[PDB]
Amino acid sequence: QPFIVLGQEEYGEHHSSIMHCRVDCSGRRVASLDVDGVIKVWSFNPIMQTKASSISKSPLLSLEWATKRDRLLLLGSGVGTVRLYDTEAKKNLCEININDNMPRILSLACSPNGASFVCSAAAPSLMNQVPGRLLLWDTKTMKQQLQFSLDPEPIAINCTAFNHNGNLLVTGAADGVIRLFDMQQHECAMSWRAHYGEVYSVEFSYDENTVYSIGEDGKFIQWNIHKSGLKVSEYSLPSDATGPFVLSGYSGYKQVQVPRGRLFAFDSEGNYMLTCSATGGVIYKLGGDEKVLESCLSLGGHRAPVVTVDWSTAMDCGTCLTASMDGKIKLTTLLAH
Ligand SMILES: CN1C(=O)[C@H](c2c(-c3ccc(Cl)cc3)[nH]c3c2c(=O)[nH]c(=O)n3C)c2ccccc21
Repeated sequence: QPFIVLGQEEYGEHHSSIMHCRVDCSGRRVASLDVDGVIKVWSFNPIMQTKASSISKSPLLSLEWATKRDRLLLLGSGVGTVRLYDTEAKKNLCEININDNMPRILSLACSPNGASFVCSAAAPSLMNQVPGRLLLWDTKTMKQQLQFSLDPEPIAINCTAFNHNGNLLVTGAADGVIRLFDMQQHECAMSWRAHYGEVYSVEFSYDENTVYSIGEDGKFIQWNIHKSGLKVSEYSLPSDATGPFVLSGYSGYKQVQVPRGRLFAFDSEGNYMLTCSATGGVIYKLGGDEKVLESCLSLGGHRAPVVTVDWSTAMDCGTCLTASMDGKIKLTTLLAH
């Protein structure tokens, strides 16, 4: 018992499989998006209530909360647009086109200091092994500054994360390569082949000596950020951590979701890691070299596959989100004991 579970609640306002659910930077709000393009904004403390609900005419692929104006949400389309939405005022502030050669805005990341964001923009799926770009923007003007070259070739980038100061950005791509960018020099500091297949999620460790990745080969790997492609540790997660996520129903009919949202999330200090499973969130203790890393807590509560997760700390309380293919989002409240 590294945690006491104080409760588990269900947010059930979505009627379709969940794509993304992220807690805002104040830790008091959720933005959630499903595969029908329904975006919902809601609070959960002390109870669940919906602040806003909109159906996007445009398909939506990505979503990211702003870091300093914490009421602002970025939404990335499948039609080569980034919209800026004010959740307090319930209206779009602007919508910007990139070029239409690459309509799929697969990832958004806001810099900690609030001055910039990055998005990835990818060509249409055929294999996701298609060209893509990585764009740097100015938040205040909502104008593109610059685009990072990708070696050896343009490639779809699935996942982005900044470090604590925002001087580093780590990315994972469809060609299985992680690229770490120096955001002051605006160059690739480091890159290495991380996975056989796509990279789905990436993150800096709390101490920022390592980065974590998870990819299509089912592996969770920790990399030495000081030496390119030197593994620190490596585990085969259960296959239901990385999908593909399937919901059948006897009919010959099934729904299939490939990873799109975050597949892992962490507690405030990066000692624990939440992952997906068929039946709910599964948490592992990080740090240590047990040959088989073992579950320390199973959050349970899902009757359909969990496809993305989040974890945030606020008022010294942990809140875990688990989202499944039936639309349901479980909110589990964790106290560090
Ligand atoms: C009304 N409005 C905003 O609040 C917003 C804005 C931002 C901002 C944009 C995106 C993200 Cl992810 C975070 C922050 N930063 C801003 C402003 C702003 O208006 N004025 C400023 O001085 N700063 C520093 C913005 C852009 C474009 C048109 C309207 C707005």
